[PDB]
Amino acid sequence: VESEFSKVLKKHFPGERFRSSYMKRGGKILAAQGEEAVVAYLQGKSEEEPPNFQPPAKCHVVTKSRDFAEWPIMKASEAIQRYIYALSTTERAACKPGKSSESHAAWFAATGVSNHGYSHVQGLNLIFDHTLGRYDGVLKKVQLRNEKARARLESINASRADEGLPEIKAEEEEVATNETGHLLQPPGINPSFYVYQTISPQAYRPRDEIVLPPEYAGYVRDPNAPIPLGVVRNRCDIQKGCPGYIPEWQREAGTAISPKTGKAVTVPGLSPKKNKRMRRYWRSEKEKAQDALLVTVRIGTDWVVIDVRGLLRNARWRTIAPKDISLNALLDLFTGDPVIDVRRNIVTFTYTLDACGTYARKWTLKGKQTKATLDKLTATQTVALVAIDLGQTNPISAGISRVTQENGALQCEPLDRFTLPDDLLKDISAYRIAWDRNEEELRARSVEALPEAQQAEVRALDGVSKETARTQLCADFGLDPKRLPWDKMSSNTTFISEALLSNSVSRDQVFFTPAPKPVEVMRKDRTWARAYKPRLSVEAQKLKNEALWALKRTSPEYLKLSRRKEELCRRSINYVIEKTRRRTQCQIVIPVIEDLNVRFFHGSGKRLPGWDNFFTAKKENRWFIQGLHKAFSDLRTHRSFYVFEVRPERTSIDVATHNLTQVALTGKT
RNA sequence: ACGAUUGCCCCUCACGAGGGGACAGCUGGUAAUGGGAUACC
DNA sequence: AAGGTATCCCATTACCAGCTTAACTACGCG
DNA sequence: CGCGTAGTTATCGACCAT
Repeated sequence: VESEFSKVLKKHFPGERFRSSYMKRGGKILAAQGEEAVVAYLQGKSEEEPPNFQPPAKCHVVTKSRDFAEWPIMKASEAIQRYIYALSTTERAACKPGKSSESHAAWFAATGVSNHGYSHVQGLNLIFDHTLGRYDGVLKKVQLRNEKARARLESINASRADEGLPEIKAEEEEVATNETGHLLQPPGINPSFYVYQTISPQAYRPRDEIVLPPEYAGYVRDPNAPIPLGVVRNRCDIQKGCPGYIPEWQREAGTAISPKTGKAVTVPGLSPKKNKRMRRYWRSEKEKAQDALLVTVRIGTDWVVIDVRGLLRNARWRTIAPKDISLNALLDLFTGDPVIDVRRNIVTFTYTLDACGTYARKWTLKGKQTKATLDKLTATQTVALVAIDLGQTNPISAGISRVTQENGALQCEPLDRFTLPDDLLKDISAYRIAWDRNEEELRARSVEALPEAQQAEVRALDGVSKETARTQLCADFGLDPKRLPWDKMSSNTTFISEALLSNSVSRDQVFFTPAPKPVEVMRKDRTWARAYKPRLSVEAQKLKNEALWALKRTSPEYLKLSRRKEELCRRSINYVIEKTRRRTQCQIVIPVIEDLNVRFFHGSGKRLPGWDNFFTAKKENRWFIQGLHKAFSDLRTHRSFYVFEVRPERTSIDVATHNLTQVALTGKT
């Protein structure tokens, strides 16, 4: 529904889009102080690109009064949500809870859902808007998909009409309702405590109802004082007893030998960095407790205390926090509406647009939108153009250019081609070894969860598995083991079959008729090993794999490795960005990446060819293509980078990056 | 002789600590992928 | 260019919806 | 009268290619 405010803005300010905060204030002035007084407010202050992004900052809950589920707001939110998601379409259209306290109570009575003693107009409006938003979102997404399919079919049908054969007439709308009007696959509830203004965090001051764990025994912190810096400036002055004492042998860089055991160990020494994070060490967990930044969030008779060291660290890293700063100043760097994660006890603050605001491009530019963007950015200054090509032998290959502009054209100086260093390649290898080791550790620890009898049964069979299959196969079909090469066995080789046919007993057991997913193919050696491995008893297998399932479900390791790979994918695009930026010596560097559809660029596991490695598990060899494609597409929004997804049409004319650049400088494929 | 308190990831360690790294994150509904076990032709 | 399929189990992602306030004013009460 | 708690009320503008 069109708004009156849009009219005055569109009528006076055609192309001067303003950020959300100015929009809110400007509407209030218009509604109160007449139509003419918003123009005087919005004439002075405008932005070319309004910061529409707030980075997140995460802290840790210290203690609560009772579990979040008990809290009335969490129960009221749960009761409201699961009632609205089970409505039909017609009931939802005629279900208006107003934004006032009076309409809230009218709603809770006309529908019969209860609020368990909690009514804050601001809090309820958040739950109501989010729930109505999710309900319409699960309907919007389907409708958008129907529109997109129709548009795509229609547009291709123009070419089909133009010179095509008789064309597809139509296709069927995909609905997102049930036959009775209800919502099929409706969204699930969200357990997010969306904090608001009347509840916003504020510096802890001691009230008797709030009682803290025994470590925070005396907590005093003047919220308006400047929180001191922890470390002394050169940490080699701390003496023996006090915590955080850097021993002598670790100050100087070099290599030396330990007293207990003799190994040559490189020590880099104290880091010669100017933005190095400082790590602090306390004598006990009580001294650590007295050095926290505690803030409270109170909503009623039940509170929650949060530790804000997380926001300080996240603020000192972006350098948006002076070296002396108070707790209240720290809190004013962020919005007063955190998002508590109740099932993980993590609170997510965000920065105010003033503290750290950037533009976030909604989409990566493609097709015919690169040349026109390059026409604009190059009118004034020169912009570097790093072209990235992903693969599996070489994770990234990069070619840096500097696309300058001559009158009515775009030049492209080729500047430098490089690949990511051996350090990042070692980390990719070490991540794949860690994954294999974890999998082997899990396997070896599922074995220990069996009783001693089945435990021995599995241990023995796994120990002799390959020998048993080899000897059983040779004896059954008479093949001599020495005559047949074993180590040169691959996934599709046919060495067993040729030895069989050289013996020529029959062709029945070997050739087979693959059911189409009529050609006849001799069954391969991987198939022979599988069909001849000694299977383990059905009861022992059920126990063993159930133990493995249990260990896997409650394993902290998979989160470690997924985070490890993600941070290694981002680390490998930051080197790329920093290298192009220090070489091209230009403010603006925009990566140009292939428009690869990542769904088919997943890798696979690999086993070294051989008979011994038919019965082992596949070493993990998945490709980082998906990781790095997302990391560049995330570079678009986090740091307002331009990104170019550009199809690499093949040509003769190092070749892969040139062609990405060549389809960038011109929209045509 | 200088520099950011918790947390998270990696590595070293004389267990005193040191070096490097990510920092847009939550939900939700679906869909794919990788791996593993088994059964059959 | 991995013979396919079918039951299960674990893990991770991708794609796409929803999200991630605050200025001003109004009472109740010590 | 000041301080703690809580109600009113403001806006959201979004691409290529099949």
